[PDB]
Amino acid sequence: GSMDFPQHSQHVLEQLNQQRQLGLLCDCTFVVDGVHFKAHKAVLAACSEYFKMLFVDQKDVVHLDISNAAGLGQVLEFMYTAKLSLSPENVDDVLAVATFLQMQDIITACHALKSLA
Amino acid sequence: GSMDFPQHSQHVLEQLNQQRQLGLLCDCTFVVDGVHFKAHKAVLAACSEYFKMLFVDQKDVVHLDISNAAGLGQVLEFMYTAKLSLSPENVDDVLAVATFLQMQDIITACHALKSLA
Ligand SMILES: [Zn+2]
Ligand SMILES: [Zn+2]
Ligand SMILES: [Zn+2]
Ligand SMILES: [Zn+2]
Ligand SMILES: [Zn+2]
Ligand SMILES: [Zn+2]
Repeated sequence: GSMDFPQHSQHVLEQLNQQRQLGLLCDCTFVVDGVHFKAHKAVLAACSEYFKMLFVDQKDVVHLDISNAAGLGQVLEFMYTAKLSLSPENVDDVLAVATFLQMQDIITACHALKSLA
Repeated sequence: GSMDFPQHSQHVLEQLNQQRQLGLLCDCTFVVDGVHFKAHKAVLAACSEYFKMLFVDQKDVVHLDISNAAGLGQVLEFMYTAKLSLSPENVDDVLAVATFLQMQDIITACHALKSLA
């Protein structure tokens, strides 16, 4: 029937991050404050409806350059690590951009932390 | 600082499998008994050192067509879902091929079913 799905997905993700840090099989460039960072098209799409829509047919969606977004640097790291780097100064910014990106794990993570503070 | 959100792994692989279902951002074809199944190079590479190696330099990997390997029809589904159909009758074919593919998760599964004895 099945094996352990949370354990398996973890190993797969940890492997996709290792591929990234080595430029291995990366097929796009994710821009952050002007800076290029290699990434897997499939993974950005897996994380965000916005990126999904962008590779399928970009002409059809909102032309918003989020390259300079406050919190965006934290969002790319999360995608591949499932680790979020929040601080009292950056919670709102990360939340705002993840809400735009439609990334629910981060939305509820930030909401969770905000509720405690 | 850093907070772990491990459910996000399950989100990435679930969506990667959704992408495979709808024919999206797949860049390679996994062959079983001559049959073409669409997949992501990055997912296959993440799960198997054999596949990782095959997309890097196909010309200097052993010249063995494993399309007809007994148990290979078990592998692709597992990579995306962790779903696995082991049985007394098929454990060894799966193990044998899981070994060639360097897949520890599937090897461990096979050994566990074989322990019922
Ligand atoms: Zn696994
Ligand atoms: Zn640039
Ligand atoms: Zn269109
Ligand atoms: Zn600071
Ligand atoms: Zn997520
Ligand atoms: Zn063929």
